[PDB]
Amino acid sequence: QPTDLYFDFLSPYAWRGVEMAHVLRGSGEGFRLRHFSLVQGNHPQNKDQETVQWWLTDQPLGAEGGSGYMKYQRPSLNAFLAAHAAARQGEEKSWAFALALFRLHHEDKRDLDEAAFQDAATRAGLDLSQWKQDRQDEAGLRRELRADLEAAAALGVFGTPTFDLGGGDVAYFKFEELTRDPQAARDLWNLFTSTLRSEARVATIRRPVP
Amino acid sequence: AQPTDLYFDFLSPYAWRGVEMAHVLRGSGEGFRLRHFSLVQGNHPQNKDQETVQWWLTDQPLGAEGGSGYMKYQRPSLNAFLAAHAAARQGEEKSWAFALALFRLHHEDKRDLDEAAFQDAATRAGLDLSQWKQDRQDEAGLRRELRADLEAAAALGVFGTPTFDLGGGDVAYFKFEELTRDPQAARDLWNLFTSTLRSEARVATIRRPVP
Repeated sequence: QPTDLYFDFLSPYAWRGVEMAHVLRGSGEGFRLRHFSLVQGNHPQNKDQETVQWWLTDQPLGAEGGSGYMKYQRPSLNAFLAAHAAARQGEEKSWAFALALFRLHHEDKRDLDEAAFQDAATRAGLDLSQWKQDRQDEAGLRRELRADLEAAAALGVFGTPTFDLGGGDVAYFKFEELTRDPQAARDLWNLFTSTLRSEARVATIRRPVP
Repeated sequence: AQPTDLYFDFLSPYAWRGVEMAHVLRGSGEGFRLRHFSLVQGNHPQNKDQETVQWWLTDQPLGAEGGSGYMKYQRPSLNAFLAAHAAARQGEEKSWAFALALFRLHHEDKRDLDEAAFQDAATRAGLDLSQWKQDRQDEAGLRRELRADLEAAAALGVFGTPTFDLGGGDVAYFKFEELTRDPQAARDLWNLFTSTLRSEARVATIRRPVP
């Protein structure tokens, strides 16, 4: 069973996690990409709530603003839906689109906007007619995304990237340096999985901020 | 020098486990220095989202009671810290002996952090009791020592216990659930922690959510 990897395109930490997981696939590690919304997770309506009160997937994609709007809500929702539309063309195209859009945003420093989604679709080699047709199915894409957001909420996910190894071992994995060299990625992953499988039951390793 | 600084609060069973692991590793070649960080001060509403500490545990009367919730641990934790500073005036080995004795009284025997516990920890640690009594009379000096620890912790951004400062800018909270005293298992656990903090990937956080 593949490790579930919860990500948000907004996050450079999620970017580095997905890059490392992509390299690790080449070494035999299985990953399934799933979505967690930082905007939803951080919403004041959801703070200290046992049940989610505000869902990203309930929000209209019209003009930004209005009551309860939070910064990066529209671009992150749009990016997630575009990624679900891409994933309707299969697993490899899903990875290719997600990696492309991450790199456009974090390496090329482009906004998560329509031009960036179109460019990510080109780089992923999507069937553009099928992709347009799926993006017209906004309601269906929202239902897919909500299922990811629900699964993340059941685990208590609070940041990106969060890895669910199975067996009850789930953790946020925040690192600062892009790690794409294969042996460096394998070593980093071994440290993560060793921490979560330790019989000491390590719950947190966390640097403060001086 | 080069020991790892270990910030703890007697209130915390996570701090207890961290101190027990470090204590057994002292025999495997690892140096550690015990320092204090107050969880009550860290979680005080007046210090919330403040870059400058606004409320110090060391400014509070010895007999003062905190408010409800976690703040109620103000009095036991302040008194426990000062008793530990008094013990540490008898040297490094007596300091570890007193700190471990008091941790074990609180977390293994389930005793309150109260005067009977401080006395029993002093006897269990083999302190010179007349010297300990004399040092405990120096309330102002013990408060100055504690305040210096709390200042060092605040400069690093310490927020939880146990927090280990490896030097070289590598500092982290290390929270684990299972008591780990076996020398072999403690070495394995510590190597996970130091490998995480020294990795060139610059790992900042590994953290389980709560389902």
